[PDB]
Amino acid sequence: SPGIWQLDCTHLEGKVILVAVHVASGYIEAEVIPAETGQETAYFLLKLAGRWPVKTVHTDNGSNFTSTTVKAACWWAGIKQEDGIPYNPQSQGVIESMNKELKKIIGQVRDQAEHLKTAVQMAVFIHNHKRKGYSAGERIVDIIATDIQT
Amino acid sequence: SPGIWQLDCTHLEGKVILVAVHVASGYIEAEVIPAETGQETAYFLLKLAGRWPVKTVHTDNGSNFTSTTVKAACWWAGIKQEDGIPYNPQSQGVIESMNKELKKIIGQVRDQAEHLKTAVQMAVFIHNHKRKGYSAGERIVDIIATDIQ
Ligand SMILES: NCCCCC(=O)N[C@H]1Cc2ccccc2[C@H]1Cc1ccc2c(c1C(=O)O)OC[C@H](CCC(=O)O)O2
Ligand SMILES: NCCCCC(=O)N[C@H]1Cc2ccccc2[C@H]1Cc1ccc2c(c1C(=O)O)OC[C@H](CCC(=O)O)O2
Repeated sequence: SPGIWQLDCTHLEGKVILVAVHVASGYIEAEVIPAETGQETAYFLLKLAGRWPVKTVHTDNGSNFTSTTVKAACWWAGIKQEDGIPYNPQSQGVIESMNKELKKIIGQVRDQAEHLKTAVQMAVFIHNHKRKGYSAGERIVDIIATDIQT
Repeated sequence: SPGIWQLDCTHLEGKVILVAVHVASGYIEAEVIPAETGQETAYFLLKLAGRWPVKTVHTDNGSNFTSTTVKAACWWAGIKQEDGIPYNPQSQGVIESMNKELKKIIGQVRDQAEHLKTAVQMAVFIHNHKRKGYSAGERIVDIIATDIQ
């Protein structure tokens, strides 16, 4: 569970926002890309795994699950690539709510940035720092630190 | 000390590699950019601060220290922007050694990637996972977790 991440792809302003969610904490990293390709997803996962101890990734769709480039990145970075089938049905809704929340924050900051990518990173910041009382950023660190002492 | 980061800019293949080092752990994040501008540096810091609790950044040079865009990003993200003057002189050498190490790793992986940016991220991965025995990734998490409690 400390190593489990979920991929999530959402759309805004004719562009694609690719999100990785650390399932146990709600912590996220995100990027804007022109379109969701295997190459973009692979590069995104490589970055993520160099930054956090990513053991398992629930991929966001079948094309990324199948993609030989995504598979090569997962092999390179030591990531187990799994499907993202919500056998647990509350998973869909949690992701849906996060996309709506992220888009709301993006709208609240949108005017402060000339480019969408900046607004997205501002939203990542606000999301990870928001105290719910611990923040997502605090929860991911504690979960992984606990796991290292083990 | 858990919140202190250092910016570092190095060059390879006619491009610029921008690095942020978490001083207490040796943990890094890095990106390739065409050139080091205030705008690039500002965006890089915004990303970094959304991901880790960045309290203080020792900027890598006077142009980024002065840059109004870098200052605006630091204000936005709640970062104290300081100079990066190595009043402690072993700081220069530690950064110098890391740049040489990173470039060595980049060379060892260079053939596995079509683009420099990929090789740089592979080097970030290898650097942060390397056991020296804890890894830099393990050290940053422990330092920050200790601080939260
Ligand atoms: N006429 C002067 C207006 C000054 C406006 C001004 O300083 N805003 C601050 C507010 C603010 C708040 C947080 C972070 C950055 C910023 C700055 C905005 C900014 C900076 C770098 C960027 C940006 C943009 C953007 O505006 O989105 O876009 C992506 C780009 C990608 C990397 C590259 O390509 O370099 O880096
Ligand atoms: N002819 C078939 C050859 C297939 C080669 C092949 O699968 N290599 C793996 C090995 C490997 C190992 C780790 C991570 C990725 C990869 C892949 C390489 C790769 C993927 C995405 C990229 C890449 C490159 C690159 O090669 O550097 O470059 C940056 C780009 C940036 C985001 C964008 O622009 O989309 O994303």
